[PDB]
Amino acid sequence: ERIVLVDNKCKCARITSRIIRSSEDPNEDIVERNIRIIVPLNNRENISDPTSPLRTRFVYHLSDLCKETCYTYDRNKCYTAVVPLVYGGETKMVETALTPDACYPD
Amino acid sequence: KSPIFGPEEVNSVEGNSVSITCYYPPTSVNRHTRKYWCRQGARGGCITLISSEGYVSSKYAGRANLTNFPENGTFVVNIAQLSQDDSGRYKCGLGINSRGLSFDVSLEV
Amino acid sequence: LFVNEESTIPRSPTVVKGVAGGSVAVLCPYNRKESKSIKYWCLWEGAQNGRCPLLVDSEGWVKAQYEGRLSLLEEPGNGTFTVILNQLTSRDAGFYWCLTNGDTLWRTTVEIKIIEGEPNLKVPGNVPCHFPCKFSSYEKYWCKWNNTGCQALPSQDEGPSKSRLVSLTLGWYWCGVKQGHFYGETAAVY
Amino acid sequence: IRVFAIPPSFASIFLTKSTKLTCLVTDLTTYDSVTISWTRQNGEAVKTHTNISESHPNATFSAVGEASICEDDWNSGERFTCTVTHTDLPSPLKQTISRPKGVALHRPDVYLLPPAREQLNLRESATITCLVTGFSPADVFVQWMQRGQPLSPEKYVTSAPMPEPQAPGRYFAHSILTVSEEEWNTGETYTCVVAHEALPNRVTERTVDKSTGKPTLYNVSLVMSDTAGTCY
Amino acid sequence: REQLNLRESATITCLVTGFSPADVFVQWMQRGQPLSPEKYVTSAPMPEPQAPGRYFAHSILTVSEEEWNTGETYTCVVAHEALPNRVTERTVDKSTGKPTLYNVSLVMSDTAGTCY
Amino acid sequence: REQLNLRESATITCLVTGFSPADVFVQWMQRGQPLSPEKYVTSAPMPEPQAPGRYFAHSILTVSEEEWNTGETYTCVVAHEALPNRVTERTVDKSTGKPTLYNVSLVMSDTAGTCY
Amino acid sequence: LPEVKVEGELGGSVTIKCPLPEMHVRIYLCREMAGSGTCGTVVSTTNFIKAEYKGRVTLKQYPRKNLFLVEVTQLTESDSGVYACGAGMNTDRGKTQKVTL
Amino acid sequence: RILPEVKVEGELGGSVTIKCPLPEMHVRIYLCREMAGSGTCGTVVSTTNFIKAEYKGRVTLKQYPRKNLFLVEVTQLTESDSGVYACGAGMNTDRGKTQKVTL
Ligand SMILES: *[C@@H]1O[C@H](CO)[C@@H](O[C@@H]2O[C@H](CO)[C@@H](O)[C@H](O)[C@H]2NC(C)=O)[C@H](O)[C@H]1NC(C)=O
Ligand SMILES: *[C@@H]1O[C@H](CO)[C@@H](O)[C@H](O)[C@H]1NC(C)=O
Ligand SMILES: *[C@@H]1O[C@H](CO)[C@@H](O)[C@H](O)[C@H]1NC(C)=O
Repeated sequence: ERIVLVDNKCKCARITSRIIRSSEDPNEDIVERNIRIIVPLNNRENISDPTSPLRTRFVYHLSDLCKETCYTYDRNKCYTAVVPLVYGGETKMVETALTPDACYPD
Repeated sequence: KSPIFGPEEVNSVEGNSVSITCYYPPTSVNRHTRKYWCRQGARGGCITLISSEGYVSSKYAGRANLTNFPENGTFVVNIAQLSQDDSGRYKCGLGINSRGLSFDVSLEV
Repeated sequence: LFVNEESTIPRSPTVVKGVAGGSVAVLCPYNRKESKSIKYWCLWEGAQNGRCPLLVDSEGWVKAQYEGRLSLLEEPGNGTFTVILNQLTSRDAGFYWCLTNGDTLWRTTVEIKIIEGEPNLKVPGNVPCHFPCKFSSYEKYWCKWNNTGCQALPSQDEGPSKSRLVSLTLGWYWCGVKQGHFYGETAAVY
Repeated sequence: IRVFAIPPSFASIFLTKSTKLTCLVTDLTTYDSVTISWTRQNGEAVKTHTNISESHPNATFSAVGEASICEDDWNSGERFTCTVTHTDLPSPLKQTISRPKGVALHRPDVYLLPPAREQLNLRESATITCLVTGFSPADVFVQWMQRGQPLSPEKYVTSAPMPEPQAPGRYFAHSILTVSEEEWNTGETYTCVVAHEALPNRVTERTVDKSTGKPTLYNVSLVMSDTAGTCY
Repeated sequence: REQLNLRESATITCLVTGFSPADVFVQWMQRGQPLSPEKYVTSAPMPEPQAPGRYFAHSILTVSEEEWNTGETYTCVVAHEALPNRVTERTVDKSTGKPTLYNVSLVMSDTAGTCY
Repeated sequence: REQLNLRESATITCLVTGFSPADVFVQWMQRGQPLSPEKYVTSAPMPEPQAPGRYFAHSILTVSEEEWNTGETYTCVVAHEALPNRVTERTVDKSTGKPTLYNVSLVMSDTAGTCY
Repeated sequence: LPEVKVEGELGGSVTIKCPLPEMHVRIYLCREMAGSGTCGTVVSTTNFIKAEYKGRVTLKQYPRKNLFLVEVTQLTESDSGVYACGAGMNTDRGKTQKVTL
Repeated sequence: RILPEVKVEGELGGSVTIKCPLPEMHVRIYLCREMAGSGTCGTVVSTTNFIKAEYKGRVTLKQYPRKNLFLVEVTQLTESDSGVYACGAGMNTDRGKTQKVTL
């Protein structure tokens, strides 16, 4: 019966609404709001930059989500970075896969 | 909810192998993430009994197999040497155990 | 049956209701991977029997009442197409299926709710044609109707003129608006 | 006999998808087949009024220059004249269709207000109110549609647009739709639609249902995990 | 809330329904004293479409949008020859809704997990 | 709170104060329907201690505790010459005071699997 | 988010420049509300002007390079807030052209 | 938030007179006195017959409807560390304050 207002995978913010029918009458049904937020707690400030400092302050403004820095990797999105891999003399910039499950070429 | 689908309820006699096929939406992520067959323990979350990434438990050692068919969009877990102990609530799914994306299979021997 | 709520099938306009004597446009999605073999296009007999009647096919065979007044025109090539049906008869109200004999057989269904009203383009030739200035932002065009392939032929090719018109100064013919990639409504002249 | 100039508003033309120009001429004399026509300045004098009330009992015997014409004229929509050719009227006259600057053109703001809790407690009926502010130049058809099905005009009642005291040019309007309390309790969407000239697509469907009003309960959950970070 | 977010103005609406003689007369009193008729606009009575002799009327009083967030009151007084003692007062405040209770619940566990 | 705990009854009090002319009239209405004069008892106007020329008078409506729980309205309407419309109405129900209670929970190393 | 630092005397007037995305749905100037901490509109794309700032400000639209200009005729030394311009229905978080005086 | 500061320095012999703006909408007025770190200004005098204990006897109020002002006079004015002596109208006291006054 939940009406999923929003599901933001950039911030793990899911808002659903439900009219719970406690009593068996009208005007006693509680309209709810089920905000669910998952805090990374180990993700960096710059999700696509591994070496950025750890993120400690998490701001969530429920208007910017109802309608940009992300907090959590989206599992369907391929996140990659560039790393120098020097082997021999030949330093080469290579495309490292931050999320390896989602970054397989089709 | 989870788009994973499987047998809501398997059943069999002891000493007979069972095959449980779970369907997942075919995408690159779903095709390349970890496929896990866990047992919902009475108090405590899943203990992963077998995984697509070569893991098999204390038990399911030589009794079980877990094959991934990305083209079909499925994965099939085969459990041989079934016993009365191997009855309860299991989950088959993708990714992390404590994470949702799964389906509940009630196995009774 | 278990219906996945995370589907790769894109949205299809469930109803494309149109003006009697006018035309419609039905964009039917198909699997991009596998290209078409036969773009069958059907009707419904009932909610139980419902044997669909392939109005048109990739070969170009058309039914009795839609002989002429119906076409299928592949493009938008990128994994969909556009079957058209001008000359707004009422009886045509119902459900139409975008069959293909590829692999994943989605038989996408579209509801055609016909409503009588003002026709957006002008009448029957011999060669009148007319589409409203608001609808005219595109490029009102003419095609010489062939069940095999629609081919555009000269007519009054100017600005709004009474608005469109048809001239073949020296059969079944079409005088319709085109978006380019996609296509707008039709016009039936003789 | 009388002459008046009025341009068809956007509310009428949207309903028709065309324009029915009219030069109000009533109280005519007992002359059959009145040859009075709305005459455009461009030369496109309209046809004689088709199916005029030839013998209706009213002593006025109205014969208006109204006729059915194309929409392109109001797609242009410049100033239009009116010349009346009537035997009993010898005075030449031209009237230019006041809608020129038409005050201004502001975008109406639509707000849908759900029923008050008190009338729901009364247990008989509920009234959802659709209120449009701004309203630069009058012009608005308001329709009430539920589940994509336009509801009966009897249920919803609109209002004659009155001005704003915050700006004389501005115009607001209201439309109340009444239903049984049970229908609103069930959860049906009943969302009202506004049609204005200012409208970008020339329509709005602002929104409301029981379970989208102010919430009474909030269980925010904030799960914190050191190995979350990849949002399923 | 929609219009409130605009942060420009606030519109309050007395809506009066069921009065049969249809000579009803709304009036707004805010801060115990009547407000000048410039602010509030009252529509003429119109027939009740859903019934017979009952009519209806609005009265929308517009106000500074932050006044509404100020925490005012704006009473409205339908006075009409049919109410028991001829006047009926209603009041609306920013907190006029029945109290909302929160339920924040912070799971600082690293086991107990979520549900897709 | 004591009367509610006893659960036998409850006494809502309308305290009219500061009105200079002695005569005043208080009557108690429910759901727009005036209540029977037996239920409410109104005190005679008595001079206020700190106000020399201004008086005060209570009015007590006795209602069952269950009626108070079934969150009702009980307005108390007062009529005086000095009032603008010669009457003012004040309403208080069971939910008039409550101020939103945050029920903050704090799951820490706990299980049940329960999804979150 | 830049904040122009303007000064003027009691009679000194200040002009404010803000971007115009050509959306024209709503472009506005917002004084900082220090009494509550949010943002309150003073001028927008529909005539609403604050009572305290009654007829002392005006807006100008330029398509040459998309100017929205706020011109203040008078100035009563009242400490001008953070005149943060923005766009859209949402005033509070539509902020962009930050200006302080 | 208009802030006149009358700052009458007569101390014991001073008789401070402050004219605060007045709506003239027959609403009651009051002269707030910001109570020691409460934030809730307590009313010294008002249209209501209330006068504070400390400011009793010496505080008086006079009307200027045509001039749109209300003049509050502390005659004795004996020193009492004067904080913002806000004057404001309305049934609500702290919210309805308009003009601050420092003495
Ligand atoms: C860290 O954050 C910035 C945004 O705050 C972004 O950096 C750019 O994004 C591209 C994406 O591939 C990077 O590859 C570019 O190197 C970045 N531009 C620059 C400065 O090169 C991205 O989020 C992260 N980029 C970093 C810091 O490497
Ligand atoms: C808060 O109140 C709810 C409602 O009864 C209660 O069930 C819940 O357990 C309480 N919240 C907690 C868990 O603190
Ligand atoms: C929020 O409260 C509702 C009460 O109906 C409950 O069903 C739901 O489980 C709660 N949320 C969570 C995450 O438990």
